[PDB]
Amino acid sequence: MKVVYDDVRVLKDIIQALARLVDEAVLKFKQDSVELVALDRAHISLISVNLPREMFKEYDVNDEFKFGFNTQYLMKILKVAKRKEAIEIASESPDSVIINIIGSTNREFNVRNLEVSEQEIPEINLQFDISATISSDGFKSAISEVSTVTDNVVVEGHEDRILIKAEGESEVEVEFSKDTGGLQDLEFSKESKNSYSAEYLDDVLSLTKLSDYVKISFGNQKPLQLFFNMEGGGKVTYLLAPK
Amino acid sequence: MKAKVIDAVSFSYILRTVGDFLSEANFIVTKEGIRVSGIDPSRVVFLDIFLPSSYFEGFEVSQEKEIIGFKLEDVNDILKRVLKDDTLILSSNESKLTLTFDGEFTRSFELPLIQVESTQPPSVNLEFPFKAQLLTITFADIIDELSDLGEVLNIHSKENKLYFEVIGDLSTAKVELSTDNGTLLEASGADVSSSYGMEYVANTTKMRRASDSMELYFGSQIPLKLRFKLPQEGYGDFYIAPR
Amino acid sequence: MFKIVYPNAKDFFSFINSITNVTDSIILNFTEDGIFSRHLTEDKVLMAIMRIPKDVLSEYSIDSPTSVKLDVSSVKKILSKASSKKATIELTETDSGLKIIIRDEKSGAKSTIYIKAEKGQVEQLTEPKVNLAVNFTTDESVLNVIAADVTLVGEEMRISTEEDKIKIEAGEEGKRYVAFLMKDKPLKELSIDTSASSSYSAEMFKDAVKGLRGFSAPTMVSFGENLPMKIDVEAVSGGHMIFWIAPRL
Repeated sequence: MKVVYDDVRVLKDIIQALARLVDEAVLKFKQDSVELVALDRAHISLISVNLPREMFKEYDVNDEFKFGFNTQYLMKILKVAKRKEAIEIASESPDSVIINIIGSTNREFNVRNLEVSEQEIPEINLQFDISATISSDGFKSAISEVSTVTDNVVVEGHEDRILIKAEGESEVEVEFSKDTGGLQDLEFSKESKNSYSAEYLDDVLSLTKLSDYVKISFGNQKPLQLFFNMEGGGKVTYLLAPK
Repeated sequence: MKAKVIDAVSFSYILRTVGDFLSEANFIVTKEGIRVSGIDPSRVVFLDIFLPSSYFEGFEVSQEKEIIGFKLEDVNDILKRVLKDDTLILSSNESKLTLTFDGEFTRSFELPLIQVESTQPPSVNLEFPFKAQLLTITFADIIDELSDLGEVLNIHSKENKLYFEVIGDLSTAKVELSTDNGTLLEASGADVSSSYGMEYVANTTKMRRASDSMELYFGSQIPLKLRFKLPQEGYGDFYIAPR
Repeated sequence: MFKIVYPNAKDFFSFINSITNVTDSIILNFTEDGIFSRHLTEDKVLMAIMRIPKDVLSEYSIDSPTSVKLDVSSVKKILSKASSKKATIELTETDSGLKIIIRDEKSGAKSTIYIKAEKGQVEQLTEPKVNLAVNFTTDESVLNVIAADVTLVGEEMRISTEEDKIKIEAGEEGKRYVAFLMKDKPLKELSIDTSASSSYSAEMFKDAVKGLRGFSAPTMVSFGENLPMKIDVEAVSGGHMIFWIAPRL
């Protein structure tokens, strides 16, 4: 089996979020997709990745292959690239993954495959009281701003606007409205207001580099969901449990 | 003595390198230029820098041989104050060495001379089974990329191809350098293999800023010689011992 | 009713950062002529003053000249995370204190910051009434070079006049530093009415020059024989950031 993706940076950006959520993970290379699903250390947040075969320059996968890895380690090897450079992942046996990072120099890594105990995460289908689409940069700025004074990020949902706010001894409110042009799309079905861990939201901020907009969905007594819709068809979904 | 180095910045990196290995040194000033040589405390690295008369402009001696002692930290401390496009006029007397920068405005720093042990110099004259000529950029790039992945650098050759490797129980990093590869300017010799302290080879990276071309020597159970070709037949030779 | 709108949020905080260098507590003054704030170090040697004339503000309203004391630590923290270019800044009076609101154009993100504040009566703005013979104008970058290599060699900077040249020396008999500045190498303007020499704290010069970051415009330095040094820059978007540095012995 062998894949080639033309820009390792993209993969860096996902793995960085992953590495902050979890010690070890497994990229499942499948026939028509490369999939990854990981509950965090503490089992509050779920990250799900889907990378369609259409995205890859080369894609030879016949059978499911599980690439188990030390997230932090995979991080190192992905960081080697600073310009846009291709990543090559191949395997001949179940025991070994060979990663090639191509630039002016070709960096080969013969990695010993990890068998990571993977649990059956029960499947979602949750209705959201609100889901709204704003800019990723905006969402980064928003969370960055608020986290500076609180580790409980309040997310508020209304018929015309979404607020990202802090409510402690400091009061900060970052508004994306329709009229402001900040709120690009609004799927409303009920007023919502809930709090979410700021440090979990910080782990995940690398994901904002994946797309121009982030679809964000939540509701009263429901989890926050970040949906990142990548060019080529990739999908990264982040599901955070509340306070 | 009085000497003017126009590329004051690039010069500065030569000394910044030396400081990693020595804490004190002498400029030995003769009619043919300035020489700086020493061995690191652990007696693994032996460095020999030669800056010919021609390397500087307006090179002027006062006597047959002049020995100027200095703490590297201090010289580097003042040298850290270089601005991008400015030149260095460095000149000496009996009491103090003075460094003068000349660009947007004239700036000079005075530094008292100190007595440095000189009288017992290590001699290195060895023949090497393998020799390669290489762009220093390509060299330093890979070493910087590798230095994070291990404490030992493993190097070897086969059929005039040059391999930098990092072996671990959990993964191995590998870089093939070759003529056809395009990475090597030249390469010849036997198929020999060796290993060297990664920390020591890494400090060497800076010379990137002082030299464009470079020579690499090694062999089974002998030193790695790194020759950094400098302007006007100058050289910064680094001998690092095997393991 | 009180309202302040300044055309550039980053520039506004370059002011705020400079006066809140050592304490996060700040007293802003809103008067007939505009906004001004002031800070002195506890040893009295470095004074930092911000001044924004009203004609530079987009929107300005006050019922009566007033002061506001606020802790700006938080606000400072969160705005550094406001990845923003050209954003405008508003401070409107709140029942409890202030209401800083920033708007980002590219994202649409209206971040409004609520901070508590105790209102008061105006401090009086005053300016050391003193005549400074030597004037040179240059660059925050030039000053930063000087501060950094002055602090490397010693604790005190000695600035003096020679022939059409400013001389800066620092250090003791062992390791001396000496710099000569002149017209177009690198000074933008230079005037010397009467020869003069003085000495200042390097640490204090370090800090005044640190407050010049975010001010790209020409910087004016003035001083005299055993007199204070004046450093003053006009923000691009308007308003003067000024420093006064007490002399020694």
